[PDB]
Amino acid sequence: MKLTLWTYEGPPHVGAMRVATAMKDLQLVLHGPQGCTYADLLFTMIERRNARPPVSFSTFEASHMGTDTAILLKDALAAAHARYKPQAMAVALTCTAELLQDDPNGISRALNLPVPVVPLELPSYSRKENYGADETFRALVRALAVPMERTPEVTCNLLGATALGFRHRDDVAEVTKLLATMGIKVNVCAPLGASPDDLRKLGQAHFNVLMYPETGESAARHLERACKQPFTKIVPIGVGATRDFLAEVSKITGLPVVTDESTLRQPWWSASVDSTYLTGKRVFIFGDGTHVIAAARIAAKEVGFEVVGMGCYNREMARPLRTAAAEYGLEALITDDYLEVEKAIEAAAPELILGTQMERNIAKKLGLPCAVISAPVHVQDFPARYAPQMGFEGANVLFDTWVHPLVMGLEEHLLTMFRE
Amino acid sequence: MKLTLWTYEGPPHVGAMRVATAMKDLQLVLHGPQGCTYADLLFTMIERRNARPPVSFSTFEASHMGTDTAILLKDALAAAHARYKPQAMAVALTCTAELLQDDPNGISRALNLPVPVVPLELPSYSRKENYGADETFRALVRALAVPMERTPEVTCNLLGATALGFRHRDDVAEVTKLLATMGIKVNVCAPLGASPDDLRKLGQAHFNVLMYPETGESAARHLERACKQPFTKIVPIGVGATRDFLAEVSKITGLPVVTDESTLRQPWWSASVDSTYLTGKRVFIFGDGTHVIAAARIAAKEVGFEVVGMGCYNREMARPLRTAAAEYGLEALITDDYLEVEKAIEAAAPELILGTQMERNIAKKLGLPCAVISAPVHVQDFPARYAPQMGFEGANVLFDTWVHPLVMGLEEHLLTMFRE
Amino acid sequence: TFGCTDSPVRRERGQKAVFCGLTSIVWLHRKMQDAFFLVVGSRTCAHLLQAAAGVMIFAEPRFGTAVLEEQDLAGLADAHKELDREVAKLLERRPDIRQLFLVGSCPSEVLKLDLDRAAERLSGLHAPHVRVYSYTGSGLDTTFTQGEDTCLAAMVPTLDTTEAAELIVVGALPDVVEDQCLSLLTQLGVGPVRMLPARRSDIEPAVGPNTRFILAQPFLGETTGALERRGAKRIAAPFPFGEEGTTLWLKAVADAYGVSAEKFEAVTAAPRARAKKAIAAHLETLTGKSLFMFPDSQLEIPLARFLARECGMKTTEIATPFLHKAIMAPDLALLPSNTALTEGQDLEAQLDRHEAINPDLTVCGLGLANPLEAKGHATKWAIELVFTPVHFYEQAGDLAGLFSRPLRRRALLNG
Amino acid sequence: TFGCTDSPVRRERGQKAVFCGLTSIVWLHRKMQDAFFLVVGSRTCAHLLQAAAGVMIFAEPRFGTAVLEEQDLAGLADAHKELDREVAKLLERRPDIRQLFLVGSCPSEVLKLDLDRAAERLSGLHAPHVRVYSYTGSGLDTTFTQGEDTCLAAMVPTLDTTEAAELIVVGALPDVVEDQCLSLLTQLGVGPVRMLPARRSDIEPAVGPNTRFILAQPFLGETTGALERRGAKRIAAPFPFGEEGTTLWLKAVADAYGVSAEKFEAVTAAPRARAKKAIAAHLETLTGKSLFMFPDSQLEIPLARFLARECGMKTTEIATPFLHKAIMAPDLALLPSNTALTEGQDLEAQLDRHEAINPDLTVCGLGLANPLEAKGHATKWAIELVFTPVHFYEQAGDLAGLFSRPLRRRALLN
Ligand code: SF4
Ligand code: SF4
Repeated sequence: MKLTLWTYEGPPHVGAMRVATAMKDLQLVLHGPQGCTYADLLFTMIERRNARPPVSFSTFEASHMGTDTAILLKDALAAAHARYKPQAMAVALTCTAELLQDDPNGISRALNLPVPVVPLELPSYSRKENYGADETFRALVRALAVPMERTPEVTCNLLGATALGFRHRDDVAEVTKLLATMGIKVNVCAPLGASPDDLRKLGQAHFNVLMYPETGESAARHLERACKQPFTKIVPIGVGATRDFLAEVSKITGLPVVTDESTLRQPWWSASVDSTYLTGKRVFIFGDGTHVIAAARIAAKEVGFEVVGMGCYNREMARPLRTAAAEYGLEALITDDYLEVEKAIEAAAPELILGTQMERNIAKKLGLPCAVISAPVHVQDFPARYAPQMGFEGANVLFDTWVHPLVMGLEEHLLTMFRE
Repeated sequence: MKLTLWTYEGPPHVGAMRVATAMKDLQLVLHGPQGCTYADLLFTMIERRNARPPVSFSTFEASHMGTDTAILLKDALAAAHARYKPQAMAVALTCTAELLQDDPNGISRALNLPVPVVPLELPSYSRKENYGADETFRALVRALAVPMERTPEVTCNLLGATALGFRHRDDVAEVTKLLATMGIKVNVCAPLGASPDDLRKLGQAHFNVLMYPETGESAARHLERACKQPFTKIVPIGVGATRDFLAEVSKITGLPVVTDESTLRQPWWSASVDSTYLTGKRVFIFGDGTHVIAAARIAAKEVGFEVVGMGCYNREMARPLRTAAAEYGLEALITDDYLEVEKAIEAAAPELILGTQMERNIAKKLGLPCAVISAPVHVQDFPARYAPQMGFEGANVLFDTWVHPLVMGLEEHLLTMFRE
Repeated sequence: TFGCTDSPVRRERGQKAVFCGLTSIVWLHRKMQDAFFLVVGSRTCAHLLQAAAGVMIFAEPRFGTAVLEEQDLAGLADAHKELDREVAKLLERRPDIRQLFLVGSCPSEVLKLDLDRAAERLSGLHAPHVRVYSYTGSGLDTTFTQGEDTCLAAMVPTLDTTEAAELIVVGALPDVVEDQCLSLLTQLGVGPVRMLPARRSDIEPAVGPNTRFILAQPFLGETTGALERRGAKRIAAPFPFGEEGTTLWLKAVADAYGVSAEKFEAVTAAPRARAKKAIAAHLETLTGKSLFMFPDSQLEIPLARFLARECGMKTTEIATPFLHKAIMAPDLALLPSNTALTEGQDLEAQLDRHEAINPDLTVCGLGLANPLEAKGHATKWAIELVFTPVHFYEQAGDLAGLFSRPLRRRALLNG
Repeated sequence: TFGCTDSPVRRERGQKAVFCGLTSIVWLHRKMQDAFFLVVGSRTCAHLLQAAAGVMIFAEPRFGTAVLEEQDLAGLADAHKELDREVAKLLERRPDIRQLFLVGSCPSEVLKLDLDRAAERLSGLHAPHVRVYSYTGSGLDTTFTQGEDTCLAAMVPTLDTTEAAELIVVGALPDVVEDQCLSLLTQLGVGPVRMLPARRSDIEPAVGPNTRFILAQPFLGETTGALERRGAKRIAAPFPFGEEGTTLWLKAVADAYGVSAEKFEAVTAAPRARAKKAIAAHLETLTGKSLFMFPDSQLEIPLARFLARECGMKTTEIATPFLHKAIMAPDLALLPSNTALTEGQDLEAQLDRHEAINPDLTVCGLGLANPLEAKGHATKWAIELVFTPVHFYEQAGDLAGLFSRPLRRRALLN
């Protein structure tokens, strides 16, 4: 038993929901209690979606104890198929259903539908959202990807992008265009904006761009054997990170690194004279594993901050972090307790925090500038405007986002200082 | 004499400076006192430029009275030519020099350089920055534009964009894009990113796209005679505004209106359910003439605010405004006194103000949500990230910009209400 | 054209899109200043509360969830030891808390983890500074606002006993409203009147054989049940929504307490006019419009009753998560006859009914509203209507407001 | 290797990139709590103050400009009625003001509109609740920090008269620093000691035949001239920048007031070590680096004197808007001999002398700083050094710091 107010991650079935929603023509059935369909809200309000999530529930209640429950998941799967007619489906258990007898494999097998139905292993008492996302996607790729002959031209897949993904939309956009600048067109971006039909056509692309380790690295791994596909290990957030990502791609493809840097304004901005008081402002960095490693290289090497703290809430990424953190003379902080994060930030005593909605809130409490660099995030951070993190325009966005809270801080200090 | 703290506009020579800098291979010589070169600072800091403004000064002081002054402007023009070798030049008086006898025509005539040197009339006691911008640009076009045979394909110019222009960079970008979607490529964008060489090649484009009335409508007018060029009268800020602008263009070129609406997210955003409480929140709008007329259509017809005040500092645009304002059942407020703006906002009692760095500060003083929609503006509003106002992506920016202060306003009310 | 008592209610089961009773905590905690609601459940439970509390989560709310970990599943004797010491740790970390509620979840119940002994033991260990109760909010037992009921009802058996005949108004209300309510009841001449729940735990109303109580809220079946079992007798009344609602509501207490139409008209006169006028502003946009309501809160009947009667809307299908026949009787009397009633739901059946119905306005949950807006149906998300002040006279306009606005906005967004 | 008294200073004319004396109002309105600085000038003047005051403009600063309108050009009699009304308006609509400075612009002076008599006249009308002075900030007459000088010198002829032998510290200072200065000077045994300008008008130093005074700031040519004319004797000293500066500055006062070399060494001891140490932190990135300074503040020479001696920097060309032979003497004597000196400038000539020199660090104005960074030179923008606390001991660290920071940043980005 852990006393819990804030959580950084949902339970694993959200991660499932998050992958199923990313896809088109795909139905997910969750065995779970009535009243437990709340996650709708996240996809329809926070992401701002126009159709209902492609997710259905068996919606059992108190007066349904007895093997009554297996039969309910059956008719849930039945109904979902009859009604929507999806190229494939996938089935799993909510945390409550995990404590019940009914088996997602056995009921799926018995009933026996026309299309593939994938049963998912979601340990909802030991794992979380991000795992859910990865497994669910591992399992879909594992079931649907087959060896194939490579495209005539050079192509790749974008692995990892999802529903409720923090700037996923626009990162896909921005990566597509920086690949296109090197002659490389995209095969299939998945899970996001992909059908099961498309998931079979995976084999034919030379390499995989692993966009988000946290959401599609298992799938990247599985594809390493299945169709002998090498995934990119360097995630392109920041300029240096992007250059190295492009060089890594040149290494994978043989192709010469071509860049369209005509709109890249961050290096000059940060090189500018108004940027000089940024020099070694102490920043504390918290968030999802991938964005913290990215932020810190920008912070120290592209903006000239002193990274004074570094950590993440997802266990899954603790070693990539602990490694990187050391490089900055720092001991990573792996925690999902925000009360810990609050303790760390007070200890580090930074002048700027970069984190999640929670850190924005701690920062508010402590009267410190702050920017948001990672999920979980509210509606604010699924903007209508174009706002990637990755690549060049992404590097612009990041510089503007992070510098603002600080400029405002100065303007606040000054104005009150001279009020009296 | 009018007691003046804040000014919305510089003296006309900044307007000159503003047009000179927008161009390449053009030198401007200002007859003016030593110490009066401060304007560099705007172009170097606010706009963030990498070379010094192509602007030089005669830099006379106290011990220079006597016709010693004409001689100084002579050798200023001489030195500037010798040193930089620009395709053409332009010469003007700062306000101090306007009260002296040396005349910019007679000295430029006498000296007689290889390239054209354009003398400018800048009534610095009657007029302001915006006029300065227009006249200087009128004068340059009037001296350099000549009739010409139309391009084989359909082309147009972008008239009005300048240095220190609020979102001019990205607006040029965004408009080029939406023209190219209709088959129409751009001939020469001027003053911004244009040389004198380019200003001669104006005649060969079918029509002029007047981007900013305030900064290049004189030039638009003069080109209406010169090479019988019709300028677009509808400025594309907002979706409706942009659609009508595109229709206006189809009317001018014959060509079918084609739109790439795949990234246009504003309509759905405001159509969505969390946009419901936006309905008829009282907004006061102030700023440069053009951005206020644009804002108000969006405000009332695309976002569902109640426009509760409307006005501008730019007397040049008072009629365009007074007309539009009436259509909202409102009496335009034409003032350059910010103390009037403060009174009007208090009388109107809006829930949201949209205006200038000044209005931002009035808003702050009154604890009211606020967005910036118009110059004058500080460094924060010459962003690294892509941020146009015009066209589709522009419409997305505007929606995010304007809603944010409000959603934060609620978040702040709620959190303190809850504290309790 | 106005009566529904003999209408057959579609008793419906199937796939559901509702909130469990846990959600209710999010709004209860506010009214009961002295209390902490400690859910015993899974991370699903925690994440739910998070989603439902939006921004409030950052305001040190006084609720939280003891999230069942993997080693709590087997060995269910640790369960009590684990909780015991997780509770003390919390009761040290916020000493101001006086009522602790062990709110039970689906997980907690599948494990037949008996919260009731736990509630009783902890009460001893932590006496007499903090008294700890227990009730269910598990999706299995409870839909959305039923969580207030199960809570209040659990508190009722332990209230101090009494002789006197005083009014208890049942249902947590926005504070402001509660006062307007107090005020009018006084001016009618109704000596001592209390709220259940109270603002603090030291001023909990006593109950006895002579106590009368009235419902501020439709979803209070069990609490009614428990109060009756203490010998206190209910007062029937249509729920105070609109001028007609509020009036009859007052009228019902007036009658039972022997108050002259004289004192009634002279008290009730001023405020009834206020209301009728404020409401009138919305008639334009609202009269003639057809209304469909999915189940969420049990508030859909009396709200539909106000919307059709005082706003002149046409009721299509009104749907409620549960339908207490006896309690809902006055409002059903006033509801238009042509009205299909649904207890419970089979989402898909319902969505299919509504598709071929095509109503004007559609009242629903947040996971439906947008999908439905993208289809061209106007929506008015329902959750708002629990927490916004909407009862009684002063809020009548604002209430109607809440349903005009979405339609106002729809027109506005195309001419 | 250390001495510059006989160096020929390049007395230079031509195209200029400097601020007029108006800018000084910014900066010094803050120190004088009681005062309002009302420029009579054009919208150029208004817009300049705006640019210079950045965000301060929103803080209801106590300055503003009566902007000359078209109808004030002809003729020069309407002008005054007009002004009076604008001034009267200003004085009723903030009664706190007690001294009103008519600050003079280029335009007003080209219009020959006599602010001297106006100030004389307004004093009557609005006496005795407000004293109204007048001085010049016009670019013709004045460069940046000169604005303070002209002002302070206008205040002098009017100060109360006295006999007593008090010390006067002339120069506006960050309040912080003001107290540090005051404190050291007090525990040294030197009472009493006043500041010019004072924080309020009712506590203005009085001046007499036995008054001694010292300059906190190198840009006070006229104010010395004026204090001298009322019988007050300057105390020469290098300016207090760095540990050495602050020491000699103290030393010079302590000499002239006959303090023991022992009460001095006891009082000054702790602070001086605290400083040499703070400076140590910067020694690493700073030693060896070549410095260039364009003209702006008149603080170029003493700061350059500080950076070379205490931070081991090579001086190349140190340029100044005005060079006072008598005042700059003690600093010039401690400035390295290898040093080129410029008074005034020809912007374009300098830019050539500079490009050919390729200095490590360049100290310059905001209009020049980025185009020099994009062109490859590290810069430190000058205006900072006027408003940031930098004088005396406790501020020496931060001072060195202001100069290391940019070089540190330039390394850090490659
Ligand atoms: S109590 Fe039941 S309905 Fe509520 S979150 Fe837990 S499992 Fe879902
Ligand atoms: S230099 Fe002269 S004209 Fe220019 S702003 Fe200064 S006082 Fe005014």
